[PDB]
Amino acid sequence: TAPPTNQWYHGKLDRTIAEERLRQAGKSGSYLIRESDRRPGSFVLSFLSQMNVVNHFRIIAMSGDYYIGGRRFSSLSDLIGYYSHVSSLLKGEKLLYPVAPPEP
Amino acid sequence: EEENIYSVPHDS
Repeated sequence: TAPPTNQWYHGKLDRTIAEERLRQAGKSGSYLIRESDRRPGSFVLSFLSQMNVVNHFRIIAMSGDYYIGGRRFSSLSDLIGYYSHVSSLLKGEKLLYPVAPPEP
Repeated sequence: EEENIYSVPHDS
């Protein structure tokens, strides 16, 4: 289980706007996924931590799968599910609140 | 331009 793509995918988005969108949300645990403008075709999980620091994690898409760290997921839904319910993304912190783009 | 720095999850 994970929210639908329209609820958290922003397309190609630079880090500055990504952080602004998360700080407009303003809640620790807010997250989004974006295509990197600097490394096109690869993705980024952007996450607002309990310390009001946005953390950015690369997600590499290969063969219709997604890799973050050394971990393989078959869908972004499965990746979000894993870091929402199964494993901490940061020490003591999981994905909580999907942030949707102001435009779909 | 200098690239931004990315993090790795706690479990990796």
